[PDB]
Amino acid sequence: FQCVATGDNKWQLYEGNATFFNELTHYTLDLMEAISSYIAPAMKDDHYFQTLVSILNYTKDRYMVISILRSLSRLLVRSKANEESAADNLDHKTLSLIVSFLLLECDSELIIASLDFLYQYILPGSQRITELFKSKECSLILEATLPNLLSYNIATPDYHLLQKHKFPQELSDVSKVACTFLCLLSNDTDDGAGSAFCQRIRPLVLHKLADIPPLTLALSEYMENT
Amino acid sequence: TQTNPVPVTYPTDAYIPTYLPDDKVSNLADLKKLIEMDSRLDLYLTRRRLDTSILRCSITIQLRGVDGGKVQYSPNLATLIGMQTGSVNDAVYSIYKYILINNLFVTPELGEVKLDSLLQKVLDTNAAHLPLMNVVQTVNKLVSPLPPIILDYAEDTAKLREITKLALQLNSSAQKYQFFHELSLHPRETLTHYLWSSKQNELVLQGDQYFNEDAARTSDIYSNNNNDRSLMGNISLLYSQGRL
Amino acid sequence: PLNWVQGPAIFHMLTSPYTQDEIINHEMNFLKGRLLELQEIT
Amino acid sequence: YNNVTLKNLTAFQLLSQRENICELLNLVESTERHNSIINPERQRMSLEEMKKMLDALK
Amino acid sequence: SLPIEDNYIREVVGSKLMECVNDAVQTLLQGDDKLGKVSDKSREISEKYIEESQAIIQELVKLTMEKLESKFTKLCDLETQLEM
Amino acid sequence: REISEKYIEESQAIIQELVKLTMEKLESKFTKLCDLETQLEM
Amino acid sequence: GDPDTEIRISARISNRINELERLPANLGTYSLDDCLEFITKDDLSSRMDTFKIKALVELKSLKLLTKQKSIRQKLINNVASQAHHNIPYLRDSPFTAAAQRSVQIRSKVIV
Amino acid sequence: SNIPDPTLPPTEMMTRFLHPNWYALPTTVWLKYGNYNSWAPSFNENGTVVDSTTRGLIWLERI
Amino acid sequence: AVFDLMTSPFTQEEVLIKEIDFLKNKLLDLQSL
Repeated sequence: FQCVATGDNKWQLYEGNATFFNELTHYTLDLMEAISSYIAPAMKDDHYFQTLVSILNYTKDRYMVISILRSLSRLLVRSKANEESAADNLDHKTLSLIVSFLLLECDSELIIASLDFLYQYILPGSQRITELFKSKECSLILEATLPNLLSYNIATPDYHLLQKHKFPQELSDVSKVACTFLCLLSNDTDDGAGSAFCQRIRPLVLHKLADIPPLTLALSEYMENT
Repeated sequence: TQTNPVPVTYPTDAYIPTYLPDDKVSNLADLKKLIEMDSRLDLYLTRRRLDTSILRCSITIQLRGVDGGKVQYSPNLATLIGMQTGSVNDAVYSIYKYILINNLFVTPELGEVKLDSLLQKVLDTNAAHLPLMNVVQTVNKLVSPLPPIILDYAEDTAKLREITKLALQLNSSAQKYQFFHELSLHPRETLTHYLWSSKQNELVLQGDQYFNEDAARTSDIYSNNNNDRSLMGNISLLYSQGRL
Repeated sequence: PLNWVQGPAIFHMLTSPYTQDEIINHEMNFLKGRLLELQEIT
Repeated sequence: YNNVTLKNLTAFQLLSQRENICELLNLVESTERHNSIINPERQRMSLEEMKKMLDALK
Repeated sequence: SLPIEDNYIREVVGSKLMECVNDAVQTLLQGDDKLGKVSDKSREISEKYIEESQAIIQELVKLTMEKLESKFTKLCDLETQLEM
Repeated sequence: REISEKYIEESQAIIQELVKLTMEKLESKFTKLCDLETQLEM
Repeated sequence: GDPDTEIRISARISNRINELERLPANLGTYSLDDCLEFITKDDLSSRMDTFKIKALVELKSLKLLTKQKSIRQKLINNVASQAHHNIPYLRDSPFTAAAQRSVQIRSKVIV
Repeated sequence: SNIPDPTLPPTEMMTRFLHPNWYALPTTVWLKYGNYNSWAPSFNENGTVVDSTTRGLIWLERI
Repeated sequence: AVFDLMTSPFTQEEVLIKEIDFLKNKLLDLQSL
C-alpha cells in the first residue's frame, strides 16, 4: 500500500483488482491499530512508522486518517527522551499536516485525534517542543486555534442580545483535551520555545476565563506558570 | 455548523491517477504543484478568517437611544470597577481581573474565593468561601439599564463540481488506457479472464427472470421445471421449519 | 473438561439487507427482547 | 437512482467490459465519445486563454 | 403445481452478437499466430487514449487557475485591510 | 491527430512557464504578507 | 398489474363458477363400456360418476385459488428471500461476497 | 371454511417483493466540511463494496 | 434467533455472565447513537 500511495513504478496497481485490494487494506490497518500498543518500544529505522507516515500524506478517508493518527499516537507511548523515530522520521510535511487538522472547526473526532497525537509527541519536551515550535506556520496556527478551542461548542454569554434589546456551567469534550495540552505545554521551563508561546497566549485566554468559570478549575497549572 | 461533517450526494475531489507513464504526459506533476498551491493558499485564508475575530405632572420620554452599549452601574460596583458606566463584558472582565490580582482562589479550591471587604459590600453577602459561579451570576443582578429623560415639576461550488467531473473523466480515460496496455503486454490471461467474467456476469444478470407478475401467476415454474430445480425442492425443508 | 452448554441467541434475521440503517431498529428490538428474557434468570 | 444495486453494479461492469472488447474488432464506431471530449477548437480556444493569461501576467 | 387460472390468462392476454464475439475470442485463444496480431493492434489503441488523456489534463491546468485567480483577488484585499 | 499534436506539443512550454510564473508571484506575495504580520503583531 | 385487465380476468372466473353451480346434482354418465358388465334392474355400475367428480374438481379448484396464491407467496418470499446462500453463482460474485463480509464488521473499541 | 371468494380485490401476489438483487449496497460516503477546506479527508469508506473511483464513474455516467 | 449446543470450559451461568457483559456494552453503544 506504500507502493500504491507513493506512486513508484515498481508494482503499479491494476485498477480492475482495486476493489479486491481496497477492502484488503482496511482490514490490515485495523490490526495495526490494535497491535501497535504491543509494539510500544519504537525503534529508529522502523518500517511500520515509516510506512504509515507515508500513507497519511496520500489518503482521503476520514476513517483511515483517524486510524493512522491513533496508531502513531499509541506507537510512541513509552518512548524515550533522547533518540527514537519521532525526532527524525517526521519529515515536516506530515507534522505540518497534523497541526493543520486543528483548523477544521466542523469535525470533532479529528481534532481530538490530532491533539492526542501532538500530546503524545510533546511529553519528552527537550527536542520536541523546539521541533514543534520551529516552523513559521506550525508554531503560528497554534497561536490562533488553541485559544479558540477552549470555548469550542460551549454556550458562552453572548452580547449581541444586549446590544440589540433596543453561563455554561460545563465544558465540552475537546475543551478538556485542549486544557490538558496547554497545561502540559506550560511546564516548559528555563524560557525555551514553550513558555515563549505560553506568555503570548495569556492575554487572549484571560478573556476566555472571564466567560467560562469551569476554565478556572482547569487551566490551573498554566495559570500558576502564567 | 454541526459537530460532524455533512454527508452529501455529489462527489468531492476524486483521485488523480498515478500509473500513467511520465515519458509521455509530464504534466501531472505540474497539476499536482497547482493543487498543493491551492491547499497552501486555502490554509492561509482559513487561518486569517479564523483570526480576524481573534396637580403637577412629570415628563417621561423613552428615547430613540435606549441602547445597551453603555449600561448603568450600581454605585458599589462603580466603586469596585472605577469606571462610571462602561459595559457588561468590561465589567465581568474587570471583576475577574480584580479577583485574580488579589490572589483569592487558593495559594473546590479554585472555585471558592476569599471574600474581602469591598466584594462582600458589592454582593451584600457575608460568607468566607463562595464559588465564582454565583459571584459572576450576581453581576447579572447588579447591573441596571440606562435611565431615560425624567423631568418633574456561489459560483465556486459549481466550478469545483466541474473540476471534480473532469477528474472523473480523467480516471475513466486512464482506466481504459490501462486495460488495453495490460492486454498488450500479455494477452492470454486477460482474454481468458474476459471469457470467464463476462459469462459469470451474464449468469448473474440472468439470475432474476422468474419473479415477475405474470411469470408467477401462471404455472410454468412449479410444474415440469425440474430442469430449473431451484425452487420446489425447498418444500422438503420449508415445511419442516413450520413456515409453510 | 467438557461442559455441554446451550449457545447464545444469535440474531439471524429472516430478510437480510446490506445497509446499516435498515438493520438498527431490528437489532435494538432483539437486544431488548433478549436482555429482558435473560434478566429474570439472574 | 441515488442508490446502487447488485444488478446496477453487474450491468455497469458488463457494459463497460463489452465496450472494451468491441474496439479490438472495430465493430463499434465510438467517434462521438472521442471527438466530443477532445474537441480541437475547444482545445485551441483554451490554449488561446492560456496565451492571453501569459500576456496579462507579463 | 395445478394450472387453475392458466386458461383465463391465455384468454385475456394472448444476444447473437456477443455470442459470435465469444466464439471469435475462443478462436483467438487457439493459435499463437493471431496473438501478436492482437498485441500491436491493441498497442495503438492505448496510444489513442494517451492522446485523449493529456487533452483532459491540459484542461484541468486551465480550470484550476481561474479559481486560483479567484483566490488572489481576495488575498490582495487583506494586503490593505490588515495594514489598516 | 495533427491538430491535436500541434496544440499538444506547443502547449507544454506554455504550461511549464505559467505554473512557474504563478509560483514566483505567489512566493513573492506570501513573503510580503508574512513580514507584514510580524509588524502587525508587535 | 394493470387493474383494467385484472378485472377482465376476475369476471371470467365468476362466469365459470356461476355456470358450474347451476348443474343438477343428480348428474351421471353412461359410458359405452357398461355393456361389458351386464347391469341388471339394480346392480350399481362402477363408472357412473366420471363426470360429477370432474364437475367438482373444477368448482372447488376455482374456489381454492386465493389459498394457493397465499401458499405461493410464502414459497417465493422464502426462496427468493435468501437468494445469496443457496444459488452458487450469486454467492461467488465479488460484490455479494464483499457486501456480506462488510455487514459483519464489528465496531471498533476505543481504547 | 374461511377462504374468500376469488372475486375479491386482493389478487396482486407481487406488491412488496424486493428481491435481494435489488437491495441497496453500501458504498462510499462523500463528506462536505465547508467552503474553504480543501485539504481535509474528503470522503469516508468504512464497509463499502466499491471504491471511490468506480462510484464516481457510476455517478458520472448517469449525470 | 437461532440457538446452539457446544462444548466450553465454562458453566452455563458463566456464559450468561459473559452474555450480560457483552449485551450491556452493545446496548450502551446503540442507545448512545
